[PDB]
Parts: sequence; C-alpha cells; structure tokens
Amino acid sequence: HRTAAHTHIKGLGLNSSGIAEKQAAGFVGQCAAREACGVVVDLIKAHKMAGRGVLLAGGPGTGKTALALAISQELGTKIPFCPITGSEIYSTEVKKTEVLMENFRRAIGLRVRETKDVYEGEVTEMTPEEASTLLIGLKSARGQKKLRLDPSIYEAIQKERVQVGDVIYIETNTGACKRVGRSDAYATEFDLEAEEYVPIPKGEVHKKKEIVQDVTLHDLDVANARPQGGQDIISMMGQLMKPKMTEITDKLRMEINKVVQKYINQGVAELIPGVLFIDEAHMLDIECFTYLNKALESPIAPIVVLASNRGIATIRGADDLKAAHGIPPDFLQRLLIIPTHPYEPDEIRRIVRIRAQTEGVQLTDAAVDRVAEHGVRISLRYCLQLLAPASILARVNGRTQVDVQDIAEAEELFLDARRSANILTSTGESGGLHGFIS
Amino acid sequence: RDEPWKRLPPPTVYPVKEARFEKYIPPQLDGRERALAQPPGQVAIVIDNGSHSVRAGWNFEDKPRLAIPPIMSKYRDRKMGKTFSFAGSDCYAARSHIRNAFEAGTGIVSNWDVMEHVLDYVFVKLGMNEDMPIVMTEAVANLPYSRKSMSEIIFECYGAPSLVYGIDSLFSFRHNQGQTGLVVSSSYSATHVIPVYNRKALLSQAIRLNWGGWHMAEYMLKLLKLKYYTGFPGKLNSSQTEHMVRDFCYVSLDYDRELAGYLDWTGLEDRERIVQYPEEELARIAERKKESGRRLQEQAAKMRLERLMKKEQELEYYKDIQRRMQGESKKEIKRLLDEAELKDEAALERVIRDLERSIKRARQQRLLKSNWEARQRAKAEKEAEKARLAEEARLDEERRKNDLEGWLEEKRQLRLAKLNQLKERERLKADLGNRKSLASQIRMKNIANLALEAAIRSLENDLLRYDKTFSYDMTLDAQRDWSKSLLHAFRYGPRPFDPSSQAETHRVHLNVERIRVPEVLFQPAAIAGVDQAGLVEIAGDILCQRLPSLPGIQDAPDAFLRDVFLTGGNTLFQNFDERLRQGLMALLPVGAPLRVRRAQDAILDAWRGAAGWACTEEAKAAWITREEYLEKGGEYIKEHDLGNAFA
Ligand SMILES: Nc1ncnc2c1ncn2[C@@H]1O[C@H](COP(=O)(O)OP(=O)(O)OP(=O)(O)O)[C@@H](O)[C@H]1O
Ligand SMILES: Nc1ncnc2c1ncn2[C@@H]1O[C@H](COP(=O)(O)OP(=O)(O)O)[C@@H](O)[C@H]1O
Repeated sequence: HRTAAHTHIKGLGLNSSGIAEKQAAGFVGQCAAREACGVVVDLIKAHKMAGRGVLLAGGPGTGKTALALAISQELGTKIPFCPITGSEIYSTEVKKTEVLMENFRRAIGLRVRETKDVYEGEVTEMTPEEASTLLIGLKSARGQKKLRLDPSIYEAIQKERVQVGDVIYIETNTGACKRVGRSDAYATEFDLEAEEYVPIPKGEVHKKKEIVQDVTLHDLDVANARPQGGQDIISMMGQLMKPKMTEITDKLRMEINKVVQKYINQGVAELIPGVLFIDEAHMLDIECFTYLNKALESPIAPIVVLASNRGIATIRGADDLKAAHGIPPDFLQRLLIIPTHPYEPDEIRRIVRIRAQTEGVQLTDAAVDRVAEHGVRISLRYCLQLLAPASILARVNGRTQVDVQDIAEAEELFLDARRSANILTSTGESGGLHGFIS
Repeated sequence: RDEPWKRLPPPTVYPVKEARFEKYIPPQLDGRERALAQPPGQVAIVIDNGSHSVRAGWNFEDKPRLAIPPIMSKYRDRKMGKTFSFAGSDCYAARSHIRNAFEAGTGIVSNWDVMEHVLDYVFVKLGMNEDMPIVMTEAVANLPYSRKSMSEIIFECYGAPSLVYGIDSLFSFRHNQGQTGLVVSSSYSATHVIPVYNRKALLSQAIRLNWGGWHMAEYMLKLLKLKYYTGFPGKLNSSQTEHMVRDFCYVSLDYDRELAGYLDWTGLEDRERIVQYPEEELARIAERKKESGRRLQEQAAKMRLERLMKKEQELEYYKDIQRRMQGESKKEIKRLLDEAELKDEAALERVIRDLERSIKRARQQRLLKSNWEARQRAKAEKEAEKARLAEEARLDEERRKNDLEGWLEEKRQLRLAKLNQLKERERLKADLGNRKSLASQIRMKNIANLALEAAIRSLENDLLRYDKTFSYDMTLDAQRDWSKSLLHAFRYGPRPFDPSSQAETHRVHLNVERIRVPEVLFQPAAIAGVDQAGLVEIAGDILCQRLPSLPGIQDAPDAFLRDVFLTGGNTLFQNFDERLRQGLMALLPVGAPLRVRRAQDAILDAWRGAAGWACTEEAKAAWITREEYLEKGGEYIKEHDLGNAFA
C-alpha cells in the first residue's frame, strides 16, 4: 500500500439511476463529467461498440485522468484497459501507423477457461512399455500413481535430465514439465553430489484446479508472426536476429480473426472488447489522425478515450492549420467531447481532506484552510504536494499532526513554479558570472 | 546472564523400577478341582512359551495363572549343607547364578536344563499330584532339533496325552476375529511380518526382522554406557534399561525434523526425562591465608625494591661513563665503552634510556640517605607515571565527550587485532604439541643453517557500557561458558553442572534416547548397523512386490489392506501405528482403504487365542498323541494352518 497520485480514486461514485453524487468514492464535485463517464462505462459493458471516440477537454490541473482511472477501476480486472501516452507511438523499427494497431490489438481481450491437472511427485520407475508408451510412477507423500505417457511428452521429459528419483511437475493438459530436484530419500547416496535436494510433497499427487486467464489479440498476432521464446535459440546473437517488431500485415490480422471466431463458435473462448486510453492526444500528429479515421471504422475496433488539454494550437506535422484541442476537424466530428470545468474554492478543501487521509497525514483545521489558500492562489497540483513533506517536518520536531508552522516552513523550503519564475526574472537580473544563462 | 536457569522450575524426577521379586507363593489347587468337573475333550492346559514371560493356565479362563520369566538358579550352601534350586520369579532378579532357557537374542530354546526346571515350576504351581492335553507356542520357522527336544521333554520326562505347537501371534490373530490381513508382531526376540489369507498363514513368504525388545534393552544399555563417558557410579543392569525403554520411549512421527532441533535450549526442560539412583576456624584459615599472602607480598615488595635499587646503581654507573666520555679523545671513549661491554655511544644511550624508562615505570646515615633518595626517585617516577596515565585518561574522556563512532570503529579494530593475536597464540600452542608443522621444520632449518585476555575484557567492558550494538553474547567470556556448549545440554540438561553432591551425581538424563532407540524398527541399517530392512520397507516389499505376483489369491491390495493390526509386546509405544500408516500410505497406490489398528490385550492375547483354539475340532484333528510320538518319531508335524510347514 503505497500512495500514488491517484490512490484515492476508487470508482465514479454513481447512484442506481446513473446520477453522480458529490463527494463520493474519492471524487469531489465534477458532476457532469462523471455522469458522462458512467454512460461510457455502460457503453463498454453493453457490447454494442465497434469503435467510438471520446475526447476529454479541460485544462491542466483539472481531473481528466482521474476520470480515466475511475473508468479503469469501474470496469474491473476483467475487461482490458490499455493506457498509452501520445509520445509512445514513435519508434525506430516500425512505422507509427502500426503501433496504433498494436495498441488496438492489445485492447481486445480473449478469456479462456482451463482445468489444469498438475502432477507433483517423485518418479518411481521409467518403464518403456511398447517397442513408445512409457509408464511413470509418481510417488507422493500420500501415495504413488501410475501414469501413461504419450511418445511426444516423453521426448520432453527426456530432454530434461530425469533419471530415477527426480521429483517432477507434469502438466497433463498443456504437456509442460519441470524437474524440481532430487528427492531427499536419495540424498545421501553419494556424499558430495551436486543437486537440489527437496522433500517429497506432502499433498496429493493429482491436484485439479481451474484457472480463468486472458489473452490479448496482439499476443496472438505476435505468436503467429514470429516464433517466440520457446524455440527461438538463434536470438542470443542479438544484432539482426533479435525479436524486432515487424510490420504485421493486414492479411495476418484478417486470418487471426477467422481462427478466433472459429474458437468462439465452439464455445471454448469468450470475447471481451476493451478500452484504449490515449492520453495527451496533441502529441499525435496528422499522420495518425488520418489512420485513426480509418482504423476506427473496422467492426472489431475498441473504444478510444482521448485526453487533450490544449486550446487552439498548431497540429503537429502540418504547420499551416490551427484547430481546437490539437485535433483536426476532419477527426473532431467523430468524437464525443466531454467538458471538465475547474474547481471552486469550497471544493478544494474536501480534496485536501481526502488526500490527507489517504496518506495517513492527519492535521488540524487551521492548516486545511492554509493548504486551501495555496490551492486557490497557486494551483491544485502544488497544494497536494505539501501534505507529504510537512509530515516529515512534523514527526521530526516531536509532533504527530501537522500544524500551520510546518506548512509555513514547507512553503519556504519548497517553492512552486510561480515564485521561482519571479526569482528567476527579478532577482536573477544581470546575466553574468553569478546569473542564469537564458 | 542468569535468565535461562533462574525461573526454571524444580525437577520432577522418576526413580528406578528394577524388576525385583514380589512376595507371593501361592500353591493354587483350585484350578484342578474346576478342571476335573468339565466334560472330557474340553480341558487343556495352555502354555505360552514367551521369551520374556512364559505364561500358563487352563483354557476355560481368561487370565493366565502363571506369568514368569525363564530365570532359574541353583545353589549349594556349605555353611548350611544343602542344595537349593528355585526358578521363575522367585529369583530376586540377593544371590544370582541366573541362566535363561532362551538364547540371548533369539526366541529358540537351546538351554534345555533350564527349560525343564521352568516347566517343572509350572506343573508344580498349577497343581499336579498323580494328564491333560497341552497347547504350546513356539517361534516362527522353528528349528527341528528344538521341537524334537521339546517333544522329548514333554513325553518322556512328564508324561502327557497330547501336545500341539502353534505360533502365538497367529493365535492372537484368531482371537481378534480377523480373516485376511497382514499381521505385524514385534515380540521380545524378533519382529515378524506374516500375511494371512482366509485364516491361513502364508509362511512361505513371512519375513522376520532381527530386532526386538531385548535388542532395545541392550542398545539402550550401550548408549547409556557411552553417553556417561567418564564413569557413572551405578550398577547399569539390562533390566532397568528395559524399564526405562518401557515408559520413556516413543516413536516420533516425522523423525528428521524432530531430531535436528531436539537439543535446542528453548524447551529442553520438558523433553528431558531424568532418573535417580539410590566461623572461628574459617576466620583462622582466612587469617593464615592473609598472613601467608602478606609475607609473599612483603617478599615480592622487597624483591621489587631490590631490583629497582640494582637498576638505579646500574643507571648511575652508565651515566658516570657518559660523563667521563664528555671531553675525552676518541681512543679513550672506545676504551671506556669496551670496559662497559658496549659497542657504541648509541648503545650506551639506549641502555640509559631503557634503564630510565624501567625505573620511571617502577656510614649508617649515608646508607639510609641513599636508600631514602632511591625510594623518593622511585616514588617520583611512579607519581609521574600515574600523572601521565591520569592525563591520558582525562584526554580520552574529553575525546569521548566528542566523537563516539570513530571511537567505536577503533575499538572494534583493536578488538579484532587482539583476537587475531589470541588465535595466533592458540595456533602456536596447538603447533607446539605437533611436529610436521612447519614451525618445527623452520626451527630445524634454522638450527641446520646455524650448524591479552585482561585487555580484551577491559575493551569489552567499555563496549558494553557505551555501545548499544555490543551485547554480552559477543564477549570472550560468553563465547566460553557452559550455556554455549551442547554437550552439557546432552549429558546434564539446561540446569547448571553437577557440584558432586549426593543426589546429583547419581542421575541419568535422557534426551535423544527417547526417540532414537524406538526408531531402529524403521531405520535399522543406520542407527544400530543391523544390515536388514526397515519395517515399512518390509511391509511394502510384501504388499507391493510379492503378493500381486503370487498365484491363487484374488486381490492383493484390496484384501490385505483391510486389516493390518499390531500384536506383539514391543508395540505399546505412543504413536507407533500412525508411523506405519504414514509409511504404507507413502508406499501404496492412492485410494487403498488402509486401516491400521492394534489388538485389544497385546501382551495377553497370544495366550487367549490358543486358549480359545485349544478344544475345537481342528485342534482335535491336529494333536499328536503318545503312540504317534512312539511310531512316527520326534519331528512329526500335524500340518495345521497356524503351525509351521510340515517335514
Ligand atoms: N506398557 C508397555 N509399553 C511399552 N512396551 C511394553 C509395555 N509392556 C511391555 N512392553 C514390552 O513388551 C515386551 C514383552 O513382550 P512379550 O513378552 O509379549 O514378547 P513374547 O511374546 O515373549 O515374544 P516371543 O513370542 O518372541 O517369546 C517387553 O520387551 C516390554 O519392553
Ligand atoms: N474530483 C476529484 N477528486 C479528487 N481529486 C481530484 C479530482 N479531480 C482531480 N483530482 C486530482 O487531480 C490530479 C490529477 O490531475 P490530472 O487529471 O492528471 O490533470 P491532467 O489530466 O490535466 O494531467 C490528481 O492528483 C487528483 O488528486
């Protein structure tokens, strides 16, 4: 349990009728944006979505990404959520219209249920039956058990160095085997052998457990393009033979859709459409808002929550047009735009109290007003970053709770950006030996 | 540290239960009067020929009448002029000429002159004044000569209608109402494992382990003889070790974890089991020691003063030579230095400096003035040295009022240096009792070429007072104390040492012997070196490798695992059936209905089974009458399903 910048966000805090209530689940105020994000969460769960775009306006300091983490904890662990910033789309190995499709294919989720039948235990004998099939007795501390092996899983046992009485761990379903060690009954056969002597497991020999587990479609794309991990031994050279990201063509994705729809029609897997949260979308340039306008029109595309804080700025990559939000109006008509208004002075105090009781820093009511004064007069990100140093100035001076004096000391030890700009301009007047170098 | 034995409770001690006599001589004649009242064919005398305790009685009762050891003893008194010979429990174990009917370590009778008198005592104390059938037990796969000799003693010495031999563990099986199982019976002489299939013993494949309660007693005697190493003032009989094993040993469930953390200090007081065995003159001695001490101090003080005076005289002599050398020619300085046996003026200054440092550290009126001035110089030197030490102490205290860390690092380095010096000395000391050491070779090479504890305590005291990270455990004294060694915990316990008192030296402590001695049944080849297999491994060899490979039986795991029960006398240990159940659970396949239990009256059901068997139709169809002994011979075997194989 360590505090982040969004630890106190638990959920959107809605009613049963989809109406936001003030000071609920960590948020303070911000009604209409939480109502709209609740509608977005219901749209994601409704499974009637093949590409929808949601833009979040509002300047810096307001709660844009807090809404996104509220959505991410409102969906749960089940439905996948991929947060990427705009600046991650640039690479030096692939084009930047292919990393977008890699994020779209990381967004869609594919849930498979398995019943793994694991076999822990000491090998009793290695008897080749036919001349082929090789029986193995797996002795536990509860009883041994015979086991008939396929002639291909035995060539995976045999590659491992399993001889007489090594404890092993056979997966029955997936056919995965690991040699855990040599059993301690055969420990002191010789006296300085070099193995890992482990005791016989004091449980069952046949443990049957079931596991629900997810796979993203991008992992299917990578596992079908290039051999990965298992038998890819020439990758230890590194220079040309490493697993470099390659240009996954449209034909490969068009076939993987066929195969996944085949395994959904058999009732094996389940499909769950995810969320792609692209943050600070002004860093996306015009060679990607062209490609999003195509890639959202697929019948498989996930919902895209874009976040952008800028005003009428210059679209990157094409310097001769200005547009709102850094988003071209060719693309801006698709988006559902949600506003994010600033904070009143009576709605900053509650954020101070919630952020204080998240970090455990308790403080008197004469200091909450001072932190709210710095929140009104300077910024919201700065006033919340004085609750943690002042507690360090509290338990050192023989106190437990934070008073006005510790914050009056921390405002001098920890200057903000505005007073540093004033010192940088006015106090740092002459550019000489002991001056700043503009 | 006084803590580990300050709040320690007073000990709860158990005395020695030696197998003594008991004040009873009954000539019980009330059994023959009841035996002659029953109809014929249903009266028989049953004798369990046990190696530890021969039992005997009539079949129509539940408890045996006589339960005696095979001990006998014969004497002749010349002060009385009479031959004595009594046997059984009437021997006191004051005289002992004891010889037993059974061979020590094996339940095969080979001491027939004792067995004859034991049977004589049995037939006397039952009441025989004149011819009943005899049902008698023997060992598994008995030797034919022993059966021939026993049958010869039964027919020829006493005169009997019929007798029949059987295996006592199988009688306890038949009394326990089993049909098919795996009888594991740990007796006094050997531990048998016998598979029984539909009330029939499969004696072609029964296996006896060569360990038993007598081996328990003898191995316990050997380990108490080797534990108390320097000589224990007490008679260590075998029988008292047997009674120690009977009430102070239990088979541990998980042995390799219980054993390795057994002799830890925390909680040894509850593991350990302990066994008993049956001012004016001080002021005058203190004054004499004070007076002898005063005289030695006075002599030492005189010698010290004399040495100081001699050094002062020598210093004056060399200073005089130094003064005479001031202003003399280089030739006269060499003559004065040669007269003083000195090589150079530098050697003279070194001798004067050394003598001054040593003194600084340390007619009648003329002599008295010279002695008084010498004492004043010595006192002035001592006072100057004391002043110097006091100043150094003050400066050290003043420095301490300042830095402490750098001070602690210096004290740690000084401690390490002194420890290394102690180790180098210990090494030199150990090497001095040795030769190959290069130390004697370097000495011989040199001859051939020619041909602190107080300081450590002082530093530790300083670290204990000022260093919070330095504990008493890190002191040299702590690294040298009983509470550290395990051998005191192994022989004596967590209490302090024996001060050679009356009721303290005569004590035997038991720690490991509780779980080491009854463990030999499962790991024989390692603890006691008997080159055979464990009980678990024998049971697994029979259940998993021989019985499925034997034709004529239906289910090898589905039938023999229904009832595995434990019979013999060497079985009433705490947690003995559970160990065998966990071993067989580790060996058998998963799902076998294993149910290990034990008999009801483990030391007495071997008699009751032959008591209930004695007067049935199968027993009537398995007797050997007298004319059958006269015709068929001696080694004739009625093949019964409990007795051994016919020959
Ligand atoms: N309460 C008890 N706890 C543990 N052991 C006991 C107890 N009582 C008796 N014994 C053990 O039982 C043993 C006696 O067994 P028993 O006399 O039944 O063997 P046995 O039938 O004479 O053997 P065999 O058939 O070979 O002659 C003794 O060694 C004694 O240590
Ligand atoms: N309704 C709210 N309740 C509590 N904290 C909030 C709320 N809205 C914003 N915050 C705070 O704002 C900060 C996040 O600002 P952020 O949304 O990251 O701005 P931007 O999206 O412009 O980078 C977090 O520290 C969070 O504590």
